[PDB]
Amino acid sequence: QSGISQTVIVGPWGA
Amino acid sequence: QSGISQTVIVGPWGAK
Amino acid sequence: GKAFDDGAFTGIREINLSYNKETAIGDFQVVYDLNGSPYVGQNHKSFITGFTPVKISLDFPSEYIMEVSGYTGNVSGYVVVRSLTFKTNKKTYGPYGVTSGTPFNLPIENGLIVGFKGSIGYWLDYFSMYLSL
Amino acid sequence: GKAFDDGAFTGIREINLSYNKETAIGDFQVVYDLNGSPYVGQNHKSFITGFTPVKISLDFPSEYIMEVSGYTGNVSGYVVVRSLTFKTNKKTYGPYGVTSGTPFNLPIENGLIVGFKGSIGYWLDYFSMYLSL
Ligand SMILES: CO[C@@H]1O[C@H](CO)[C@H](O)[C@H](O[C@@H]2O[C@H](CO)[C@H](O)[C@H](O)[C@H]2O)[C@H]1O
Repeated sequence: QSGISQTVIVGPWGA
Repeated sequence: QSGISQTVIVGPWGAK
Repeated sequence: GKAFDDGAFTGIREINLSYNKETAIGDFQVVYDLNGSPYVGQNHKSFITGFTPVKISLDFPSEYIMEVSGYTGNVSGYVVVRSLTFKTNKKTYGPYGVTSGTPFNLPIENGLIVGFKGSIGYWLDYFSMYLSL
Repeated sequence: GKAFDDGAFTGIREINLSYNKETAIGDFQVVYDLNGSPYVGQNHKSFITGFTPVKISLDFPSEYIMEVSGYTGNVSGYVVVRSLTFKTNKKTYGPYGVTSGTPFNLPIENGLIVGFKGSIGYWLDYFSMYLSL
C-alpha cells in the first residue's frame, strides 16, 4: 500500500 | 443512512 | 425491455453475451467474482433468437477490463446498444454487433467495473456499470 | 500540451472554462468544495489567448453534475475537445464550443465528480474525472 488515498478515475476523453 | 452499502454507477448508455 | 440489475461484486471473471452482425446485442450474462468464488449471474435474455453467442473468459484477477465502448443506434425504431467492445489490460474483445450510430466509451484510469444493470427486450436497450476500487 | 491533475476534493462549486466556437475549449479551472469550504483550483490555461470565458456557478451542495458530455475534433491538426456540456440536477450549461466531431458522454447514476485531470496545449487535448461517493 502507500499512504496516498485513491479514488476511481474515468477517462480520458479527447484522445 | 440505511444498512445498504452504496457503489458508484455510471450510465446509462442507450435508450433514454 | 425487461429491466435487470445484478448489483455489485468483487470483480469480473467472464462475460457471456450474444450479438447479431446485422443488428445489435442480445443476451447478456456475467460470471462475477464474489470474495474469491465465481458468482454465476442470471442470464439476461433477449425476447428473440438468432444471436451468435460470445464467451469472454478473463484471466481473473490479473486480467481486468480497462475500457468499455460501443455504439447506440436505432434498430426497428428503438435506440439500442448496437455494439460493445471490452478492452482489458491484456487484449481487446470485440467489436461485437454493428459498429454504427452514436459512439460511447467509458475508459477507466483507476478502479474496476464490479457490476452491470440495464434492460433487454429484443436487444440490449441500455446499460450501466457499477464502479469501485 | 501541458498535463494537469487537480486530484480529488469533496465536490464542485464552480466551473470556469473558456472556448472559441471557431476552434475548441481553451482554459479550465474548477472551484472545488473541500470539507464544506471552497478550494480554488489551479487555472489551467491554453498556450494562446482570445477565448470567451464562461463561469458555471453551482448551487452547492444541492446542485451537482449528473452528466459531462462533449465533442472531439481536429483543429489545425490537433485532436482536441471542441465542445463541453455540463448537465446538473438543476439545469444544462452548454454546449460551449463547436458541436461537430465525435461525441462522448459520462452520465452518472450514483456518485460525484470530485476532480479533474487532463492536458491543455493550444486547446483542451483531453481530460479524465475523479468519481467518489
Ligand atoms: C419489439 O420489442 C422491443 O424491443 C426493444 C428493443 O430491444 C425495446 O425493449 C422495446 O421496449 C420498449 O423500449 C423502449 C426503448 O427505446 C421504451 O423503454 C419503451 O417504453 C419500451 O416498451 C421492446 O418492446
